Amino acid sequence: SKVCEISGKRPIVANSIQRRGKAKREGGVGKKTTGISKRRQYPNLQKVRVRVAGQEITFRVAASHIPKVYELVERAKGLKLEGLSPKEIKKELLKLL
Amino acid sequence: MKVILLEPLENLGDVGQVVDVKPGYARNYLLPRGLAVLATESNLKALEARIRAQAKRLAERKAEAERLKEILENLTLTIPVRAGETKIYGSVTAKDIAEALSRQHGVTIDPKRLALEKPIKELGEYVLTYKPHPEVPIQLKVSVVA
Amino acid sequence: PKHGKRYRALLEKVDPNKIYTIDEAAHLVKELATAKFDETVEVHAKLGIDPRRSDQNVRGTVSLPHGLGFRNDKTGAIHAPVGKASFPPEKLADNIRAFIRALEAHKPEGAKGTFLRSVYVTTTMGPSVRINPHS
RNA sequence: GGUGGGGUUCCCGAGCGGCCAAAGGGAGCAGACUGUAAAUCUGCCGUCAUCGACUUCGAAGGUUCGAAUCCUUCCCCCACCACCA
RNA sequence: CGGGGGGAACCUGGGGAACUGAAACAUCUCAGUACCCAGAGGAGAGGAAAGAGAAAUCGACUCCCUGAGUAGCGGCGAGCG
RNA sequence: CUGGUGUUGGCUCUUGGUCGCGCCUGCGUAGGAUAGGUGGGAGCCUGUGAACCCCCGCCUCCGGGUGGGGGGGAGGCGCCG
RNA sequence: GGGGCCUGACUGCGAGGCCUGCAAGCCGAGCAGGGGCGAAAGCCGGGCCUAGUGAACCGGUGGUCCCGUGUGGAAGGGCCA
Ligand SMILES: [Mg+2]
Ligand SMILES: [Mg+2]
Ligand SMILES: [Mg+2]
Ligand SMILES: [Mg+2]
Ligand SMILES: [Mg+2]
Ligand SMILES: [Mg+2]
Ligand SMILES: [Mg+2]
Ligand SMILES: [Mg+2]
Ligand SMILES: [Mg+2]
Ligand SMILES: [Mg+2]
Ligand SMILES: [Mg+2]
Ligand SMILES: [Mg+2]
Ligand SMILES: [Mg+2]
Ligand SMILES: [Mg+2]
Ligand SMILES: [Mg+2]
Ligand SMILES: [Mg+2]
Ligand SMILES: [Mg+2]
Ligand SMILES: [Mg+2]
Ligand SMILES: [Mg+2]
Ligand SMILES: [Mg+2]
Ligand SMILES: [Mg+2]
Ligand SMILES: [Mg+2]
Ligand SMILES: [Mg+2]
Ligand SMILES: [Mg+2]
Ligand SMILES: [Mg+2]
Ligand SMILES: [Mg+2]
Ligand SMILES: [Mg+2]
Ligand SMILES: [Mg+2]
Ligand SMILES: [Mg+2]
Ligand SMILES: [Mg+2]
Ligand SMILES: [Mg+2]
Ligand SMILES: [Mg+2]
Ligand SMILES: [Mg+2]
Repeated sequence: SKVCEISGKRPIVANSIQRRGKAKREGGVGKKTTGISKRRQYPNLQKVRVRVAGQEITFRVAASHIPKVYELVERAKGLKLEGLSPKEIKKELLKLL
Repeated sequence: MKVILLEPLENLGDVGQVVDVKPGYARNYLLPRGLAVLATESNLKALEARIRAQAKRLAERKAEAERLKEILENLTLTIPVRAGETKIYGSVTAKDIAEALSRQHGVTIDPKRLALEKPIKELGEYVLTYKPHPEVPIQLKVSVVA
Repeated sequence: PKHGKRYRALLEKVDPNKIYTIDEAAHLVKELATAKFDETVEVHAKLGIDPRRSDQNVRGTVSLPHGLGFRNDKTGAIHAPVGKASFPPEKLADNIRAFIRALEAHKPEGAKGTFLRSVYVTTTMGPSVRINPHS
C-alpha cells in the first residue's frame, strides 16, 4: 500500500535504461544500451490532516490530488458521530458512481 | 490559488474579497484558522448571493429613507405650547415632536434620530434634521396657547 | 530644465510608448517645430549590422523624390536628411518611404538579425518619435 | 570533431586606440662594493644612432586621421568537452 | 443482507525468471514463457469508435481462414514480426 | 553523495541577470580648448530668472567635469577664428 | 641523366584473359567524349616492376535529383562522390 486514497495511484514498474554514445540526431553513430533493469516509480504520497466534525481525519494522498481532499471536506453535512471513518466521505462522496 | 476572505487581513485583502495566494499558505494557515475559505464555484456563488442580499436590503434602507424624507420636506409640524412670550414655560423635546407626528399627521419617527441636542425653549420657525444615513430636515413651528 | 519651454511644449505632444505610422508621424511632426526658422527633418535607424567588420557597411547616394530643397557610423546607427520641415505632410511621407526602402536595398548578407531595429522620426531640434518604418 | 583560451624585444611577462621602445622580472654588458660566492646599487638593453630617425607585437588584409589594441581569414600551441563503424 | 473456503484445465489481472539462442557475450533471444499472487465463472476477456486509414471508403467485440513470414523491426546480428 | 523540482508556507534584508525608461559617462600640449560617434544645425537657451560669488552632491586626466536650494538678476554659447 | 612544352595522378565504358574454393587481386586492346606532347607515325586512363593495406555493418560530409505515410511541403531515407 503506497497508494492514493483519493486517486488510487500506486507504485508502477519502469525499466531504467543505461544509454551510451552520441545521438544519431546529433551526427553520431547513434546510442547503445549498457543496461536495462526494473525499478518502481512511487506516487508522490503525502499526509493531509483535516478537521471534520469535531474530529481530525488523515488522508494518505498523491500530492497530485491534495486539492480533492479539501473539496471533500467541502461537502460536510450529516456526521456528528466519531472515529472512524468518516471516510464516509471517501469513495461514495467522490463521484458516487 | 484563489480564496475568499472571511476577515480583513492587513494587506492580502479585506472581508469577502477574492485574493489569490500560495496553496501552502492557504491550506495550512488561512483555511484551518477560518480566516479564509476556498474560491470554489459553489462558494464563489454563495458570496455572489450574499453580495446581492446586502446591496438589496441596503436599498431597503434607502427605500423608506428617501421615501419618508420626501414626505417630511413637504410637511410643517405645528406644536402649540403655553408660551407666555418667546420663552416656553414647559419645553418641546424630541419625544414630544415624535408624538406630534403620531398624533397630528399620523407618522412616526425615532425620536432618538432627531438631533435636537437639549430641549426647545422659546419659539420660532424650526428646522432640524432627521435620519438613518442620507436623509431629511423637518420643519416645525412652536406656537402659543395650549 | 535641459530643454527650453519651447521644447517642453513638444514633449507633451508625443507618447513615445506608441509606435506611430509614418502617416501619423509626418502630420504630427509639424507640431514638433517651434524653431523660429525652418527646421530640418531627420529619419534615424539603429541597424542590424556589426560595423566593426569591413563587409557589414551601409552606404550609397540617394536623390530624394521631392528633392533636397547616406552612410552608417561605427556604432551601427544611421542618419541622413529626408528634406525640410517646411515640406507638406504628404511631401514628407513620400520622402520617408523614400529613405526607408533605400536602406533595405543595401543590406549586407552577414547582417545578423533585423535590419531596422528602431526607427525614430525626429526633427533637427525635435524630440524622438518612435514609429513603425513598415507603415 | 567542438567550445574556450593564447601567440609580444634572448626566456618570461603584462599589454594599451589618442604615441607608448611597448611596464616589470630575469639573463647578458659596462660601472661602483670584494676574503669567496653572492646580495644590494648605477647606466646599457628593437635598431641605426647625432638629437632623433626607422623597422617591429603569430600571419595576410581590412577599419580608421591613428593599430602592439578593433575586425575577416590563415597558423600554431594551451585547455576542456565529446565521439569513434 | 452479504463475504470467507474449494475446484482438473481453461480465463483475466498484479508481479515475473534462467538455462538456452546468438556457435564467446553485454543490447538482443528464450519470454511476458515458467512460476507466485488476486479474482471471475461455466466460461473468462473484449465490446457499440475521441476506431480504422486513403476509398468520399469501412462501421461494436470475439473467433477461424487469408492477407503474410508481407509491411516493418533488428549488436540491420541471431533473430522478431 | 548531489543539482533541479513536488510535498512547501509568513516576514525580511541582500544581491546577480536581462529588457525598458530617465541620467551622467569620454581629452595629443595640439581647434582659446580640459572634443566619445555620426546626422541635422547658425542658431537656439534665457529677464517661466542669466553671468556669478556662496553653502551642497558626486566624479575627477584634479584642470575641471558637474548637478541640489538660493542670494543673484541679464545675459551666455556657436557660425564667424 | 638534361631540357621544352604540358597535367591522361581524365570522365563514360570495356573485347578478352591471368589468377582463383568464395570473395578478391591482376593485365588489357579497343570504342565515345573531351584533351595534352609531337611535323608526323603516335604516345598519354600516373611512377622499371613485383609491398606502402582492411569485407560488411553504423555514422559523417558535398552534391544530385529518386522515395516522401490523406495532399503541398518538410522530417528522414536512396543514389553519386
Ligand atoms: Mg533513468
Ligand atoms: Mg500536509
Ligand atoms: Mg499529475
Ligand atoms: Mg500538480
Ligand atoms: Mg506551487
Ligand atoms: Mg674577487
Ligand atoms: Mg682576493
Ligand atoms: Mg463467491
Ligand atoms: Mg470462490
Ligand atoms: Mg500479466
Ligand atoms: Mg492486484
Ligand atoms: Mg500472469
Ligand atoms: Mg541472459
Ligand atoms: Mg548466459
Ligand atoms: Mg550462447
Ligand atoms: Mg554456443
Ligand atoms: Mg561461455
Ligand atoms: Mg518479448
Ligand atoms: Mg477463490
Ligand atoms: Mg461472457
Ligand atoms: Mg462479459
Ligand atoms: Mg466489460
Ligand atoms: Mg517479442
Ligand atoms: Mg561628441
Ligand atoms: Mg572480363
Ligand atoms: Mg576521342
Ligand atoms: Mg601539334
Ligand atoms: Mg587504353
Ligand atoms: Mg554487425
Ligand atoms: Mg516528389
Ligand atoms: Mg501524415
Ligand atoms: Mg505527406
Ligand atoms: Mg532531404
